[PDB]
Amino acid sequence: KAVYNFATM
Amino acid sequence: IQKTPQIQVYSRHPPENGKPNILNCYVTQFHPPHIEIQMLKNGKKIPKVEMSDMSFSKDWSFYILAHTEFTPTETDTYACRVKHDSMAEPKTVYWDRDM
Amino acid sequence: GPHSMRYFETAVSRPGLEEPRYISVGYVDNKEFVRFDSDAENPRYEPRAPWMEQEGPEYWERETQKAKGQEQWFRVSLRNLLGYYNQSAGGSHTLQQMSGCDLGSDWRLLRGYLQFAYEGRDYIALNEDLKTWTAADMAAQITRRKWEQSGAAEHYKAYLEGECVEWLHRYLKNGNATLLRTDSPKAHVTHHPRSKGEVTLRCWALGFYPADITLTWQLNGEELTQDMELVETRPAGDGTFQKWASVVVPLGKEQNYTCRVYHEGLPEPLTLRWEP
Repeated sequence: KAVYNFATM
Repeated sequence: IQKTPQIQVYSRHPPENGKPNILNCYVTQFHPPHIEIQMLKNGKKIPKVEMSDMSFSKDWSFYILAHTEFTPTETDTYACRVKHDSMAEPKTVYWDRDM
Repeated sequence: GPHSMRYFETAVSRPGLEEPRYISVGYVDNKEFVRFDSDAENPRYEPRAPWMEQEGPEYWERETQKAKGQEQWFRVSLRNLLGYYNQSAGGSHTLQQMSGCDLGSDWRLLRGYLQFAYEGRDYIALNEDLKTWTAADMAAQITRRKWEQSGAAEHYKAYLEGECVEWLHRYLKNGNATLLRTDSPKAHVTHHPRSKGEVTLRCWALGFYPADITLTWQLNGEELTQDMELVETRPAGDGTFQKWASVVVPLGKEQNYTCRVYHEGLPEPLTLRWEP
């Protein structure tokens, strides 16, 4: 199950 | 910044003349991921070369396995030629059956 | 008997191309099992091991939407990074991500991983505590402050301690026959004459999995850094791997030399030498 990212860089 | 590809050319199975086999060209440790790889028989591009998908190692560098069917002989020579932005000119390495 | 899962993600922008190519690859115990690629006609996460076809269409629809989200996240981040490093238009750029978990042989979480690279170089990474960030670059400080202020670390920590572990457990049950096994190396020594009164002894190891292996040469006691030649471990292309190591030796005194092969499939290290 893949991660989903939080704030953009 | 550019990391130059390291190249090995070798067969899947123990080479025996007259016996079908698979020639590999393993290209590792390069950046950026854009790269051209050709496998050569007697100087000339081999037409139907299989190419694995883009992958990267835990040091971030990219790697690829190119391969093709071939039947080794006494007389023919095989090689792999890589073009990459890390090098002004292409790099060729020759298949050596003892390595 | 330890275990691991990783997702390796890459986005690449190229000079005139409309938008970046995004690729994600998932690994269980360092073997590929899923893959998404935005260049496909119908971009979707796809099975890459036979054991994954057990998953119903809701698994694939959800992971695919996640991938499309990641694609957009990488696109915006790439844009932001260009401004952070005062890079202009007309070059090629790369953003990469590794993330995942390591489990002990008791199936408990050993360690969580979350790291990014830009242009193939460390940009920012979640420290082992899953609470603080390491970022070396002055330009990366901007991201560090942004992520510290939004509580990003809490979000990734919940994934790494929760889902990552939970779904890895589920994957290890589903693929229990495929990736439990190892293949032992079969080894032999070849002889190769050279420059008068000297020869090279080449110790081969073939057909092994996983790739981790050590070949040493010994002069009846000590090892040999003294021009031991070798090659990097290489894939045979059938799921197994190959390696050799060699050493220059006097002709006639070749049986004073022994090659040892260390591999996690072996019950003990192999010992070997040249045999006419």
